[PDB]
Amino acid sequence: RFKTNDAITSAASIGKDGTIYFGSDKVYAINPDGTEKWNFYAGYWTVTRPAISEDGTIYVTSLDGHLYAINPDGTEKWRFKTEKRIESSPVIGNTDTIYFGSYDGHLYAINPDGTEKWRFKTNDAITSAASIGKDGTIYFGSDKVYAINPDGTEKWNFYAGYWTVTRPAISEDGTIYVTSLDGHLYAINPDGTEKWRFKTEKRIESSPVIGNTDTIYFGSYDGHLYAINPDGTEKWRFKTNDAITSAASIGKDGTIYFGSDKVYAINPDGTEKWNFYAWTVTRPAISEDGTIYVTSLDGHLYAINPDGTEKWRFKTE
Repeated sequence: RFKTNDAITSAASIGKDGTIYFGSDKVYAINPDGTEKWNFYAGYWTVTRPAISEDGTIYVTSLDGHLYAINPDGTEKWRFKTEKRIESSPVIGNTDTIYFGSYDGHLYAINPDGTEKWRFKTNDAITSAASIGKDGTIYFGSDKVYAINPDGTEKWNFYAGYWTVTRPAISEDGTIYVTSLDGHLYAINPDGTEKWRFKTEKRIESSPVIGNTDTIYFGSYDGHLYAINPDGTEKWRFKTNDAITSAASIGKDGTIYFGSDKVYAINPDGTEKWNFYAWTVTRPAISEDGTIYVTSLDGHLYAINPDGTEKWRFKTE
């Protein structure tokens, strides 16, 4: 190991009423006008993006080892305990099951009532979030890419370089995309065989995202947002001055939003639509009315108009 930090601010996620939730020293719920709606203590620190259920429940994983289920009013619905820190963002899939990886080596599947559905054991900490395909298979990566059956048994695994810290994306045709620390974007067939691999010369910490006629986008440490055709060839790159460490988000018209040194908005064709100066910035969250929200690692939440101008800025301390 090494001297670590851990005190950073999470990406935002948006409720159905437009409430914006993120985690830091606490779990904040922020109104669309930038005023704090409420405040929730979820252990000593939260670095993970909240997941919002169709009934309004907000799920937060904490460095204190718990998955918290929080009601819309800010009260605790339940907490689910592990004995280790969670750096893996929770994902809801299949029929309201909540999935997250643990520093104890397990992928957890949690029922909506707060009870454990199953665990799947690996030999090292999982820090990355999971993804669920149309048949219910659960994919995540650590020392390998795992495909887990809905009953919690391993379906297959796949070696995509020495380690993976990102979230898989799953196309309509069932291809699983995994960005690896070895610099590759892997396309994996549903049976676990490699479809293709696309190479960069640097590490990737940006989870891939799919949009605009099945194009795959991901950020690189070489400073570029890459746009990859479904056949594994590069469509275009857009260059920024910093490493990109978080996933992009795709607006309704197909605009690609991401943060590195600035918040950037990019047309499907690779041309810059705008940028906005806002410490590194996390994955943008886009509301139904087109407002863009990003957090900065040092505890700011920014609301940005579709034209790229700031609307407001909420500060933690």
